[PDB]
Amino acid sequence: EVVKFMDVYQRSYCHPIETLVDIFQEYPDEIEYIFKPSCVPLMRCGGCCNDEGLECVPTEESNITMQIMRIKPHQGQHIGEMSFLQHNKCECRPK
Amino acid sequence: EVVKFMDVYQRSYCHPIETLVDIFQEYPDEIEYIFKPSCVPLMRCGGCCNDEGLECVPTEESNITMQIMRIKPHQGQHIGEMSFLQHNKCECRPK
Amino acid sequence: CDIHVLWEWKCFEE
Repeated sequence: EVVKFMDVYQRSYCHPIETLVDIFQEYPDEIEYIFKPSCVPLMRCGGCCNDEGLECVPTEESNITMQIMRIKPHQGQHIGEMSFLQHNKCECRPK
Repeated sequence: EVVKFMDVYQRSYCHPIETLVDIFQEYPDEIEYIFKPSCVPLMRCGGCCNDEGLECVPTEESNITMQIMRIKPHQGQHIGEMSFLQHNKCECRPK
Repeated sequence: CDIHVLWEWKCFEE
């Protein structure tokens, strides 16, 4: 009925979380394209720190490669591999 | 070592997803105060639709109540119930 | 394959 404080606190605190990201944000030199899907699920730091003086930042990263459909003018539909950055570890640090 | 197309497409498609939301983002009029945690995990529609002319919107919503701390300088610590909007069902609909 | 509904593979071949 009510989410208890320590549960809310632990679940909200800075950590890698599945985040839906637009592919254009990750591939800015490809904004001429239409992608399918147009967004991908990525592990990315999220949540809050104990202070307005701290920010939640990645401290360990890796890549993941996904099959994405891509089309642009004067091209037909292609499927290709696109790599994305994931966050494996996050920490709270001064801004 | 490559995520297959149909798996990325299904995982990215419009659906309720756990989202970490800043309590001020929900309640800008509360920005004078300090909350602990300062963000809460909420189910919110996320992901992408088959066409940038559709948008992922909720078709079922509910309130969730959480135990949150709030305080002001040179003041007692408060703990209390705070309610937030969650999204229970999402669909792709014209913008 | 309605544009407003999650698609199966067949859709992406049309």
